[PDB]
Amino acid sequence: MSLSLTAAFLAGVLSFLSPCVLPLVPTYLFYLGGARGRPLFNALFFILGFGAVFFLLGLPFTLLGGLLFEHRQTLARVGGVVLVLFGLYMLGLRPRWGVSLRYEGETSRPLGAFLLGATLALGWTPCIGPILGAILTLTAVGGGVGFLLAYILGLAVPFFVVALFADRIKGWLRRAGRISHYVEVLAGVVLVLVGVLLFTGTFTALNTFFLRITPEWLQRYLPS
Repeated sequence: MSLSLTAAFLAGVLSFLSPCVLPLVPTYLFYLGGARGRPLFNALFFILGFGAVFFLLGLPFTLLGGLLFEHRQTLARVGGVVLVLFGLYMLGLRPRWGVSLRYEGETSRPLGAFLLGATLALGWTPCIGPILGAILTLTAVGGGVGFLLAYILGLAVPFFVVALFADRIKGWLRRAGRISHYVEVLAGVVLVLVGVLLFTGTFTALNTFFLRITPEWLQRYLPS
């Protein structure tokens, strides 16, 4: 009689409107790498990959709850370093000011796709850290196998809808013009701004600013 999918559904929508996630960002880079052009296979692959990691890493989370009694805030610092490094590369600047010519590459297109995948796996979002950490305390006293599946399925729904709608939008992307290039760098700038404001902001008004992005029309739609 209880539907855990409801929570996962609302959570999925929150992640979509969350400036710390924004699936449209990685997708814009994935499509920028060319890849193959198969959203169904790309989604299924990401779903399986993410699910496998969430399960394999979810297992030790039972014993990892005992480590929470100590302190591992130093793990949040690593995320900031990665964000800074990514921001520097996003600026289009190279660390080695001595690039030669007549280099090799060939299949450099799938490299951006594979790298972006590993990026989302290694690049942990500190904004979702406390939120995920709160789930460990719940899985330590019980668990939530169906909950994990509901979370993945919840994100699968919008992904499938977007994948199908992207078919008609694909013809528009090439018809638009140079406008698609404006939003390309725009999202990147905001991403770096939020990332740097979170690292240097820490526990401040920045944590409360996340409530300014959350639509009040969704909060007023709660029966409880």
